Amino acid sequence: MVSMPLYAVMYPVFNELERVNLSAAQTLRAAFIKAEKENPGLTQDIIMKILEKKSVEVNFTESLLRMAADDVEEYMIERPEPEFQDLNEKARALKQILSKIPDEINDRVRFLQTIKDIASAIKELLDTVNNVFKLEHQKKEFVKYSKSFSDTLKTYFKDGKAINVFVSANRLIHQTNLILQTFK
Amino acid sequence: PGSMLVQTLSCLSMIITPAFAELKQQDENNASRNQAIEELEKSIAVAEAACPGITDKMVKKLIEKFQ
Repeated sequence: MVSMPLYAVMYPVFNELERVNLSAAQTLRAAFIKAEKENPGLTQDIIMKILEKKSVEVNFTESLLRMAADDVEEYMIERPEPEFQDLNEKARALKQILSKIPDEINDRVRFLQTIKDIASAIKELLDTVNNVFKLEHQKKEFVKYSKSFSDTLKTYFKDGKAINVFVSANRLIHQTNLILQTFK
Repeated sequence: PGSMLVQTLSCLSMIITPAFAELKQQDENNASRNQAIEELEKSIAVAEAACPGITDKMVKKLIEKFQ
């Protein structure tokens, strides 16, 4: 894996740069991969600093969450077995729902619905993983970050700080992608 | 030709260099981080030499993702 900001934000940019010049684009991609590999968290700093220098005013992690529902091709499963097709569908659903959080969190009714939707999606994703099994480390990690998201919700309903919910949602998306990659 | 104007207007000189300088200023004593940053800028420069304007496009698409 690479860091979430890298594959979710920078990777699609690199792909679009390929039609301009493949060599230079590959250079950019490899360079960013190496820089993030050496010092994790750096890609986020770069992106935020560039957004700052261009006076784009939006919260980084919120926007990250907004754009985080798309497939990462190099991680995705394209297998004819029912279990893996189900895996892809459930994972996709979870990522989409989690991505809808910034749009729904300022309306308490909607958000209260979103929580139920998320619980459902997580339940189904777990079901699907179990169906695949018939490894457990990645399942345990996923359960841990699901639980972490739940606890984060518990804290949110107390202090009202949505940014933490955005963070937890992002981490759960990353873990979903990790499930995808590990089962690949 | 318009050599100086082109590179002066490119996001390499306009955005990348200062941004990276500041990124170093965030942790000026972190050697490996600063070296990663330097190598990264060097590679971005290689890419720009290979295809003028590509840094402009990288930046523009980048912010187009965040709007």
